[PDB]
Amino acid sequence: EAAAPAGPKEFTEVWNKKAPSTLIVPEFPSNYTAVKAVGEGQVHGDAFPVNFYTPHSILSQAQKDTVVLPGVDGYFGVKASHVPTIAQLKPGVVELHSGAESEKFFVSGGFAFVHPNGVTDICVLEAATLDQVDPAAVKSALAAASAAQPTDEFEQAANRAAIELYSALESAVEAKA
Amino acid sequence: DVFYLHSRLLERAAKLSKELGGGSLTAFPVIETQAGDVSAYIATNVISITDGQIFLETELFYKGIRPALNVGLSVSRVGSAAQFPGMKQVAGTLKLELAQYREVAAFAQFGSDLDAATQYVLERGARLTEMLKQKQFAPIPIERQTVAVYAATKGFLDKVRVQDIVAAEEAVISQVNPAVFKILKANGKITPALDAHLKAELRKVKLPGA
Amino acid sequence: VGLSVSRVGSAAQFPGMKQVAGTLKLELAQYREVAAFAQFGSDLDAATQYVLERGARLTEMLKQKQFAPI
Amino acid sequence: LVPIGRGQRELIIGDRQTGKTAVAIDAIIHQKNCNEQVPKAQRVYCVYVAVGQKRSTVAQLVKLFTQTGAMRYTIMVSATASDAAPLQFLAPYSGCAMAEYFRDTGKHGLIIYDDLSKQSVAYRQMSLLLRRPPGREAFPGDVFYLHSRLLERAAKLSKELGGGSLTAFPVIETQAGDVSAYIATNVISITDGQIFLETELFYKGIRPALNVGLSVSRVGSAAQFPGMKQVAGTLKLELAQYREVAAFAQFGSDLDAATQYVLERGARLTEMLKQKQFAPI
Amino acid sequence: EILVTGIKVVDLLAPYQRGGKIGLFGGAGVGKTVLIMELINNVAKAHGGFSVFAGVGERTREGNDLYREMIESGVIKLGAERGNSKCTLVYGQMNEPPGARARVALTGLTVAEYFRDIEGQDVLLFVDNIFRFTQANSEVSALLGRIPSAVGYQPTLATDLGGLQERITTTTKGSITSVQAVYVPADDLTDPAPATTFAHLDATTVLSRSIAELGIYPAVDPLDSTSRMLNPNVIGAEHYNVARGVQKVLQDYKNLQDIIAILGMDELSEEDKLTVARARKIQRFLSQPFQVAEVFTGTPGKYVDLADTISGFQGVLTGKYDDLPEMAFYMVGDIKEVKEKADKMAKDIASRKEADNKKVSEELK
Amino acid sequence: SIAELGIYPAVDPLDSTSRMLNPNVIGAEHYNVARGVQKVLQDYKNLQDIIA
Amino acid sequence: ALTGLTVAEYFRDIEGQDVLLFVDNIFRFTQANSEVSALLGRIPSAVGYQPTLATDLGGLQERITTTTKGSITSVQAVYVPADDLTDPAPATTFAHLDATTVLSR
Amino acid sequence: ILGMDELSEEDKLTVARARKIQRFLSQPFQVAEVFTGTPGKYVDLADTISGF
Amino acid sequence: SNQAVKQRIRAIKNIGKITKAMKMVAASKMKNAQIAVEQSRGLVDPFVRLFGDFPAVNSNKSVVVAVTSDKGLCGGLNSNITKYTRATLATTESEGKDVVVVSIGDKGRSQLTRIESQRYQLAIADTYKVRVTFGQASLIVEELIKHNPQSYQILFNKFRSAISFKPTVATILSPDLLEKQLEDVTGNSLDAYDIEASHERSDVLRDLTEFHLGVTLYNAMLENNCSEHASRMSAMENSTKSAGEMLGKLTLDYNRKRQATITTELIEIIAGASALM
Ligand SMILES: Nc1ncnc2c1ncn2[C@@H]1O[C@H](COP(=O)(O)OP(=O)(O)OP(=O)(O)O)[C@@H](O)[C@H]1O
Ligand SMILES: Nc1ncnc2c1ncn2[C@@H]1O[C@H](COP(=O)(O)OP(=O)(O)O)[C@@H](O)[C@H]1O
Ligand SMILES: [Mg+2]
Ligand SMILES: [Mg+2]
Repeated sequence: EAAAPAGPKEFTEVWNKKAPSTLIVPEFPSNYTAVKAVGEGQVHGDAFPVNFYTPHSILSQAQKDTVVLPGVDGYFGVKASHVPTIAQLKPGVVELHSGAESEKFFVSGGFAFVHPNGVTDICVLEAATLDQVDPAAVKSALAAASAAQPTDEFEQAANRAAIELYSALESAVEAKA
Repeated sequence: DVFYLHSRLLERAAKLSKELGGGSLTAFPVIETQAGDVSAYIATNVISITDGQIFLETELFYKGIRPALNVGLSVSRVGSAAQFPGMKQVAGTLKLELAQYREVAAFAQFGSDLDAATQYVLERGARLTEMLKQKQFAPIPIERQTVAVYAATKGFLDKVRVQDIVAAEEAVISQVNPAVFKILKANGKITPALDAHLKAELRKVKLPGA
Repeated sequence: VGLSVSRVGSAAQFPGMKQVAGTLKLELAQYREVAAFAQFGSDLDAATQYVLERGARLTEMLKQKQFAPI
Repeated sequence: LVPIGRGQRELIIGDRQTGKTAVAIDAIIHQKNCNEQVPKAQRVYCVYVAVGQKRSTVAQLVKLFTQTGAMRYTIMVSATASDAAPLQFLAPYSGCAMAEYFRDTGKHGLIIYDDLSKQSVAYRQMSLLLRRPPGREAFPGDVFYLHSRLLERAAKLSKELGGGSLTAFPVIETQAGDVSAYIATNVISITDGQIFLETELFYKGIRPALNVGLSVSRVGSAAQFPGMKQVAGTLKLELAQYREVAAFAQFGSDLDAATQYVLERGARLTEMLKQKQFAPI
Repeated sequence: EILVTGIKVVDLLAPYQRGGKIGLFGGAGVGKTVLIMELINNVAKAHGGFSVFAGVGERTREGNDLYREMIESGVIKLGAERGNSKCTLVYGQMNEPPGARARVALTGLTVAEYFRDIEGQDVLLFVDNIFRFTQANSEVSALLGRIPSAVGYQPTLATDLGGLQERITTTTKGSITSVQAVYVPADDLTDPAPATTFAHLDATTVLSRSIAELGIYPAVDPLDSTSRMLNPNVIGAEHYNVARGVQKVLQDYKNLQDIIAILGMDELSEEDKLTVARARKIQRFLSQPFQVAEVFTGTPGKYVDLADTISGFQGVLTGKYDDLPEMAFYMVGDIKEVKEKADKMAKDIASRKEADNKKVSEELK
Repeated sequence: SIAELGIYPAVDPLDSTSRMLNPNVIGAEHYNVARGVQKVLQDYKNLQDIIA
Repeated sequence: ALTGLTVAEYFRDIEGQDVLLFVDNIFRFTQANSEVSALLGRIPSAVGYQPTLATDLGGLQERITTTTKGSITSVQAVYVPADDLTDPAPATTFAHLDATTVLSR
Repeated sequence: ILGMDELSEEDKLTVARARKIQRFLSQPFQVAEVFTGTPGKYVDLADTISGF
Repeated sequence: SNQAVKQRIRAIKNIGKITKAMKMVAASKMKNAQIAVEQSRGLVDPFVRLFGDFPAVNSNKSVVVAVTSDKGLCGGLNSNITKYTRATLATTESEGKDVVVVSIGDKGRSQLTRIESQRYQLAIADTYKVRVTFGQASLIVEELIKHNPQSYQILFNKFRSAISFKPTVATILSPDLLEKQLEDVTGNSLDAYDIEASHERSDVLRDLTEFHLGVTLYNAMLENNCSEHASRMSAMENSTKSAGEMLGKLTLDYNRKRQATITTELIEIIAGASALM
């Protein structure tokens, strides 16, 4: 079950046997991140590091005290020494609390990993804050998505994704403080 | 007849035969050049008359390499195989390590990629260029000049970076035993007896780059 | 404008014109190295653009029709 | 590309060893091949005037003309480099007088003045030693008249005067492709066409090294083969499209892939116009 | 018929004719005296006839060098064996007044013409700087009351030179193989004394200054040197197609050098990179060491036969030697020796040091 | 250069100058078309440095 | 410019001073001496200056020196024709010049 | 091209040292003080070397 | 021949201002693409600490992607990773595996065919024309999962600074075709995590490595595009020097010809006058 002892350090030593000796080793994405998963530490009691990302932005990388994540089973919350978790998220609201103050991003879906060292790594595609969403045109397209269901089995899923996104978006503009 | 002006003049610089006394006269014409243009009229006339050239580059003179001897263009074919036998041993490597230094610096002066073999050449080439630059109105005897290039084409100077090589030379030529200049002068060349004696004196000189 | 000089200079300028043409010749001087880069309009630097557009505002100002002096 | 009618003076200009004689020799050799097939009235009798050349170079040409058989129609008027400067100045006019026998009696001539540029240097020698005051590059004033007197004798006569013709091929050597020289600019103004031969085209493989964008025939397609007047107009235009698309792909910036078709076909066409020496088609 | 010189760029691209006129064109320090002493070394010993060296307006030191080196070569024999000499020297060198330098080429031909006409045999005439004949008449012509011609020369330049050069020929009774050095003034090949000489020669070997500054010796311009022997009916089609193919890639490389200077080789097509790789290789392969230049370069000189020249450049054109680096081709004899030198280059990059001790440098032995 | 491209008559449109090219001589709808055509041909020559 | 030398040479040789001499545009000295050679029927040299260009300059510039009495120091303005430093009028002038002061905009 | 605070602190140490050398080569002139107000400064040679 | 040298100073002076315009065109494009390459660097970090980094695996099938530029005044950037392609495409083959070579960028199809033309199967170009987006990098990834390999190789230049561009190999294993098969040593490295998906762990890893493919592809063609502008900037600096060194040699050559034609026209005038006087 351990046929290939791979890794970044192993690739350097074997690549000096097949490539020319002029070329130095290519870099690897492990050489650019300092935070690991199994590396012990990185909790520091109350506030744990939350890396809330998008493809186009780094929306948070400082530490928070709790993260309300919109998992596909339901909304769960993460405290500091949470269990290791690979959580696929629904379209829902990621709530980043620091204490008394909390910032509420509505995300489109996309995973969230809690690593064994207590590092939370939320990984979504479009993460809009609810301040820049308007509650008018959400049901203007949801009423259209509640009407147009043909026998296209590819649009069977794409309309299902259209309905469940706006429906969670309907319910998460109503309860704002 | 401006060619004949100079050709009938410089032809009088000759080495006479032994029935005429064996006397000699060696000439150094000086030609000033406009903007480095060696293909001017009077410049190319005197190149066709004289036996070699000492080209003095303006760009090497602005970098502080003085005497600014353009090594790739300066020739002396009549004077070679008439030079110091000790200097002829050590300058064949000096002309060659400068021949590679110009050839390697022709390839990549800006940092595309630096080989470890070519950065030996730029480390040895900048060593020998700082070796050859000397200051004015203090000419060096040929035995102090052979030893100083012996200390540079070989090892004995790779410790100093590039800066204290001028100070390493008087660190070399004053700290070696001054008898080693007397045997090299009187033999003319570096005997194998003096060869490893001079390796021995060049290991007990204290170099300023440490 | 780069080659046309006046060794008398602005000591025989109309004052009032001397107030405003002193910065006209400067804004056109900066424009002249920035000119012939104006074919890069899709590719822009936005401070190089301000001297580029104002430099074209001023050369279009100095045009005249003949036999009607101002 | 640059076709030549009967009674037209055409310049062969180029640098040294670019093939100017080879264009001229192949015109002479080809007339022998054509004179065996035509009736007696339209046969071209060549005259080759060799001004200021080596005598060995001339003896190599009469050896080639005897071996090809072209010597039956060729007069070889030779003013070599050891001849007096009035013999080389006067040799174009003496060869043109021999060639004008055929023009004046209803037959067709072909005169080749190989290095009119060497005639002008021999005419400059006599002018400067007769103390005529010099002009540009020490040439006399009337050196335009030296060559326009000679080249205007190449004519196509009326049918009242026999209908004979004389076709001239002056040869001019330039120095570094410098057609702006004094004698070269005089003869470009005199002659009708111009066959400019290039050095960098010669070594690229394209020989006869004809600069197709600089080579003119002022008579044009009025006096060319009708079987090529309809074919080479396509060839003249496709080579004109070949030139600018080869200037940009010299850099290697981008490809249009529709200008790559005209770069492919004109490369066949440039390769089509190549020819071996001493084998006229 | 061809004259094999043992020089690669000569025998390939501009081959010399055995009874013809040969000109070496040069610009003050580019190497036309080393080349003309190499032709004395290669051609003039296997020729079997008499030689005449007319030194016209060159260095007197070089006249003493050739005279002394011919005595130790046995070409000149002194004393009672003088009749077994093969060379006669006529010297009008650059200390002479301009009347002596204007006529010493004529007395060098008269010695060569006697062996051609009366003795009826094959002569080698080597004229060092036939330009100095033209220049000495130009010093004189100002004082003969003549209006000067273009750049400042005599009005009679072409006929003065023509009357001398037309005597240097092969006739039906004997042969003169004439090699003449031609100086070009201020590196200007459009100067009327070089420009007039070009018509008088069967083979012109033009030596360039930029070729010499790249370290290539003999500094022959491959795209400016020309022979009349480069003809497929004279040298054969295998020789001719290699010479024309060598010139074609060197010309297309010259067309690229404007872009390679500005944009670099990174912007080339890889079809064009194969041109630059091959044309840099044959540019180095055209150079060779000389047996007369070993006394100042250290490298022993290589006579390369014509068959080894043709096959060697044909391999680089077809692509058989794209493996080897471009410095393996530099200053080597034939294609056997670029493989001998490439092996050494590879071997050296491995073994460079570990000479600490237990050599002969012990302080007591 | 106009003749080498095949435009015949090979008139340099910028270098050709007339004294009838005043607006009070040929009118404004001939003068502005001529000054407009010359402006587009002059701009193209300043871009043809960067196109080529 | 020789009238300017002679006034400065009195202060050097009789008054014994360290004199400044300003030859405003030494090129126009060259240019004027080149005209008087052309009017005297002399054949012009390379690019078109007088044949005596180095001795028309050197006759002036060698009177500007330090003697045992005093000194003349010359600050002379240099025009470079066609922005060509290898032109024979600045090239002959720059053989005499011991310093340059370049004023820039 | 890149920025002021882009490059190193030593390359900024030269820029701070050069800019107060480039300023310190200025000097008010005694003949210019009748129209500039600033008095003139004759600066001796030893004070120039030791100042720089 | 004094106009041929004057029209070359026409050429080199226009080139030396074209190439200085392209130097600062690429310099401003390097800075506004650095604000996109730093934001995108975050999302590649969780997938390399969840799935690790395993370049040298014995995959049965591989898709190797060398992402290059579209325009080519880059200065040997598109060739250095074509060189680094076969440096990793000969290295990781220890058993004779299938490899599909892909190139993003129009300068990749012209250089990967020169090495592997029998394994080159896809050509993505016209990528950087408007901008690089994740939906675009998703579609490029979905065309790469039509072929299903056991591993993916992405070859790109990591934009480190404006000077250094160290190239990267970023590897993505197929979800259990090798991915869990490399974690399961004396247990599993992935079994620490409690899966909160809808379906199985083998099914969420199918979702999770396509998302890991699209993320490290979006970063690759955004790291490479900002590495392209910063090598065109160093290339167009080296060509304005080369067009200033050439312009300086031409002006020395022009001044020599300018002086020589003034001497030549004057000697012609005096000779004609001395012949009359
Ligand atoms: N069409 C051709 N194909 C192949 N070789 C050619 C061709 N034309 C000429 N050559 C070769 O090129 C050399 C130069 O040719 P040619 O003698 O005709 O040039 P030229 O213009 O007469 O030169 P010059 O009169 O200056 O010596 C000749 O040796 C000839 O063998
Ligand atoms: N074939 C060669 N090999 C090595 N060096 C050469 C060669 N030809 C010329 N040189 C160098 O160039 C110089 C040119 O000298 P020479 O041949 O006498 O020049 P010229 O052409 O002016 O007579 C020589 O002294 C030599 O240093
Ligand atoms: Mg000819
Ligand atoms: Mg010589």
